[PDB]
Amino acid sequence: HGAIGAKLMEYALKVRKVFVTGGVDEKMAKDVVQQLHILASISDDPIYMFVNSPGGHVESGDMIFDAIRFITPKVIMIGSGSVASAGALIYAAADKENRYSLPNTRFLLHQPSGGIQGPASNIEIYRREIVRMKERLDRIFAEATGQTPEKISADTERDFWLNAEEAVQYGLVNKIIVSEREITLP
Amino acid sequence: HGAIGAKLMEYALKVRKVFVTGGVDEKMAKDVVQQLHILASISDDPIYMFVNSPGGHVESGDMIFDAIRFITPKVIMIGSGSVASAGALIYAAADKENRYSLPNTRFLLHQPSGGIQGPASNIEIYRREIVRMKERLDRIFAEATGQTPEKISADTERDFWLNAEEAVQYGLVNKIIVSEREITLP
Amino acid sequence: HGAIGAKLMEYALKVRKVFVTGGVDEKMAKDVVQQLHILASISDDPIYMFVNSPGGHVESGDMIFDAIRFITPKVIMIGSGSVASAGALIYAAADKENRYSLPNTRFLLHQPGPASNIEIYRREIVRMKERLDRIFAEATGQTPEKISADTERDFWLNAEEAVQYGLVNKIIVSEREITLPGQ
Amino acid sequence: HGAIGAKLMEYALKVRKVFVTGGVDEKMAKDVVQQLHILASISDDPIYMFVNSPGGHVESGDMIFDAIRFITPKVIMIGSGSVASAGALIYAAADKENRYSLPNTRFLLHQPSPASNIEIYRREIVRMKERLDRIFAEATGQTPEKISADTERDFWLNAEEAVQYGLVNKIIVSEREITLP
Amino acid sequence: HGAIGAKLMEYALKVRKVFVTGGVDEKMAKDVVQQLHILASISDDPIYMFVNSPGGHVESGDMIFDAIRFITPKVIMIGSGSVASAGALIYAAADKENRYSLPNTRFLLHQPSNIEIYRREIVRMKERLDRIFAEATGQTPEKISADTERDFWLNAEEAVQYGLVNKIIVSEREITLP
Amino acid sequence: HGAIGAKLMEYALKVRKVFVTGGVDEKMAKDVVQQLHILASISDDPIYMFVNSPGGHVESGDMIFDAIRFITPKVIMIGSGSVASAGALIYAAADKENRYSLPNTRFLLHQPSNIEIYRREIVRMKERLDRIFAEATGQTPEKISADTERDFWLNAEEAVQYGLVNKIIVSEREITLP
Amino acid sequence: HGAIGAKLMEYALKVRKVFVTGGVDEKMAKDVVQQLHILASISDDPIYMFVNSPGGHVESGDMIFDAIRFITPKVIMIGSGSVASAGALIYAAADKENRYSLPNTRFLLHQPSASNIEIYRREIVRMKERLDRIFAEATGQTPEKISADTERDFWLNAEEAVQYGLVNKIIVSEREITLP
Repeated sequence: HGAIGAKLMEYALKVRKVFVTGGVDEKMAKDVVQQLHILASISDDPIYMFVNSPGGHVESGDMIFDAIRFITPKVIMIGSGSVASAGALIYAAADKENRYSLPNTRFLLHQPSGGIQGPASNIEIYRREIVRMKERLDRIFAEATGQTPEKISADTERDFWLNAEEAVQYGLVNKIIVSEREITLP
Repeated sequence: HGAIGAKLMEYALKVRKVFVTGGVDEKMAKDVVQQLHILASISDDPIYMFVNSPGGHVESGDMIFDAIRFITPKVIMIGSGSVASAGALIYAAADKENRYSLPNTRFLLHQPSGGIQGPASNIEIYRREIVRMKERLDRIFAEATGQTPEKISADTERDFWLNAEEAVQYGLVNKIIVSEREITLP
Repeated sequence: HGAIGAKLMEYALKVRKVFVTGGVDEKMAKDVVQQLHILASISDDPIYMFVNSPGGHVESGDMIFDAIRFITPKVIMIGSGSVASAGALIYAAADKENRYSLPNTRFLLHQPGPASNIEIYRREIVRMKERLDRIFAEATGQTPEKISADTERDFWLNAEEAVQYGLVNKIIVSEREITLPGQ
Repeated sequence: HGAIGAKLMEYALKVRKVFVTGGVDEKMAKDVVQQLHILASISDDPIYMFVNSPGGHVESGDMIFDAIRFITPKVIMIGSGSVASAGALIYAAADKENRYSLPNTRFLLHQPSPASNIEIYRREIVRMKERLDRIFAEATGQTPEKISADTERDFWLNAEEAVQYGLVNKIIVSEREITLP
Repeated sequence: HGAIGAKLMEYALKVRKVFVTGGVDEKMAKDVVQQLHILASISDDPIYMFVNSPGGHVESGDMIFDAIRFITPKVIMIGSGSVASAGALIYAAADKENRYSLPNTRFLLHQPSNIEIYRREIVRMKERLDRIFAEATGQTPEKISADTERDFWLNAEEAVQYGLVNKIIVSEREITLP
Repeated sequence: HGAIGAKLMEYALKVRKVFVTGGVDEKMAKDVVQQLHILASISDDPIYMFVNSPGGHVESGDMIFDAIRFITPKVIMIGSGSVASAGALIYAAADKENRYSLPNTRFLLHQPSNIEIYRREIVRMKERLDRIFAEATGQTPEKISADTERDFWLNAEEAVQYGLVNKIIVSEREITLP
Repeated sequence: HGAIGAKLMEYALKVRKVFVTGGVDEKMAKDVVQQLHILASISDDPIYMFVNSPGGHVESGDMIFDAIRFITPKVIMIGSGSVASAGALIYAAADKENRYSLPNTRFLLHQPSASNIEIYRREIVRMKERLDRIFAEATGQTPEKISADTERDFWLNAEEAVQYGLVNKIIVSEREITLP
């Protein structure tokens, strides 16, 4: 399937569309980041990103988030199906006015804390990274939604899901759409 | 066999034909969704979709359904053989006037819902998704056929099959054809 | 060997030749159906299909059958070696005047959980057998009842018997012996 | 090695040369049959086939034989090394005047070979031997009975004996010695 | 996925971007060294190198370091995620004015890991690395050596204060070409 | 490595160069035979063949030998490293005037139903090889047969005296086209 | 990963650069020798070879050495990091005036090494004597001086390698290369 995927990749790049489908792992993040940088070098025109993901590696979500924020082109974010954990972090990288959702999309902002591994010598090092990461994520979603970090931290549990209309009221989604014609470019 | 599939993919894309054959899985959905978006960026001309599928993952059929609805080009839907479950969901995405069938095609609207897997903490969440999905599927097929959601729900059990003529009377199929010359484009 | 097959695929498409060789499975059906539709989008010119198959999945044969009938180009059907079961179903999709065979080709027609679900599965097999009886009746001019009586065992035909039965129109050894529809 | 074989295939097609090397199996037959048909659709010009094979599956040799006979271009047959069993069946598909051999080539015409369907297997074995005898009879100018009497497991022909037998037209050492029809 | 990786690498080269992602191994050194030399043969225009690496083989980092220093184009270094060990050696090859980091990047310096001769070779490599990082940061070799005895982690702001990172950025628009 | 080898093969064909490296097996024989026939269809110009092989299957070498003799272009034979067994048979297909060697090359002439008939075929093959090398070197078949009973190694200068190698060279400029 | 290497080789061929990076093995030698012959067929223009190798296969270095000597284009040799064993033999194939080194480069010129043992012995002697003469000719030292140094592992830094005759010039920029 590599040959088919490579061919679809090439065509998707030519039409400035990026797909984040399924679990976010290092292989996807590596491909998505390069795609974004390639597209940004080709033109400043918008890039369309389609997200339908149940979660994945947070460092992989972080890489995509950082690349979206880094490049000059605006990323038009279309969420569908489930947008959970690493997928929701990715979704939040786009500017508010460019965040769309289909009517049936469900959003989960909680990020799994992950597992520790390594020497016990450096447990203090592990502690501060846990605190730092939670505080970073709270600020990201607070800034993305207009909520306070405390509200984000309080609201964000393992089972706090938002449907598309709830995500609009919460500040995560700008507009619910069913057709690409309903997108308004900046 | 990747090289053959990639070459046939390239040619099929150039003639705006998409094939949904066999079980609808995540791998099929990723490819089909990208094909549809690629074709829509190239032009607004119609896309031909050929469906012959005994079922599959409802979430994968749902992704293709959403993409058909999202893009601007009209999808010309030709059903052959068996059009069941996830394949019938895909079939129903096209506008009524663009839904064709071969004489021997059999349609099953029932969607199997089994296969739930995950933490026990998410037991309540799984309950509501089952209810929400059944209600969405009833309304999708009601809008596609002109039946009420209650009539769809009453009728569409595991053993409720429609032949091509019954599917036309039911509102699912617009025209039974044996030749591509019998298609009338919108 | 994928790269070699892919390049031979590309050249065969350019000369409008499709090869159905070996067991008919879902993988072949996916490829042959795509090839037929690609060729039909390119032009209405005839398509040459070479069939040498010992059998396979009937539903996969059905997909190829339906595609042959659906597209506008006429499919010129050349049978070699064995034309059996799913392969004979594919062969029967072409118009009679376009059904050729080599002299040595042999043709074979043959019938394709709990106690409740086997009963429903039975009714599906009966449905499939009766549809196949009618397809071959229409292709040969025999009655469905005759097809059904002959096909409850392994009914093998040599090329000359296949001509007499109505399945094969003309026995040939050279492509020069093909007459395209309308000359 | 797929990429190498595919690039050489493309070049070989452009110069109308087909190679039948090693054991004749289903994969070789599929490739060779397609090449022959592609070349025939491109032009009626001759096709050069180089055969060096110890044998293989007869259905595969038969497929190549049938394709050689079916297409319009004449196949120029150059045999080297060992041309045995399925390989000899392929070689015999070309017209006599187009069958060449290198000096060291050895030819073997002998072809090797559910309880319910035992009667069917028997009849196919008889049917196949009879087709092979007549194929080689026509190709050589011998009678089918003479082919049948002579061809056994250890009946090898050298190039000079194969010329005398009617199998080979001319022994050559250079491609310049080929005469096209 | 080789076909996908090959296609993206090619498009990235055409826009003069090099990705150093994941573990630094011999295969990466082979590829990155070639990419750098290919880009240098095409023009003297800057090259953008994106580094996110949790570590790897120091000798392979060294090959990339030497190539960065040798070619004529300036390498613009953008660190993100982790810039550790061999990856930090690669990062330090760029001129200070061209070393950028995202705010969340963390940096790790650490000493590399008959018997006497191998010792003398390890010491030589440790001494070479101390001086490389001393010259890159403005710290003394003794400070580099003392800090790197064990795993010395720096966040982006600490890395700026240390001399490893010149400027913290979130946008490519905050890069200035030299 | 298929993609790299396929790339290098393509460029080598465009310059009429064929590389015979490593074990001589059926796959290599098929490729080399096709390459030679492709080059012969394109033009009658010379073909350069580079042989460095530790051995392999004699029938696979025999196919390459036959093709070299059959095609119209002259094959210019350059031996290096090891030219052994199947590789030596290939080497011997070229005309004497076109057999070159590097100074360090070593050459090895290695000999290959019923048990009786399998014997007679091996004897048939051995005798054919004796005559091939006899004609290529100017030695008698009996001398060849006796020398190849064991593992008969020759250095490049011994190979010249033996008649297998015509000229020892270090530069391609020392090649004279016939 | 074959595709990545294949694409980079294509680009490297166009800019006449050949890489000997990492361990010298047989698969590397096969590719480099062919590349050199392809580049030689394209033009007589110089070829740049970048050598940064800690060692490798004894016979594979010779293949590259022989090909460098065989082709007509002059090979511009740039040694970096460690140039040891097979890498040093390859390095020595270039003309003296075309042998460059980075300031930190280290060079090691010493090469590591059933019935008839006598044949095995004489080839070990043959190889050591072959190598002594190659490095003697490449540096201007005597074979006996070379032979004395190659008893164990005798390392040279860039400045030591220049005085020894192995390296012509230490450079830091490609602009410092002077074509012949």
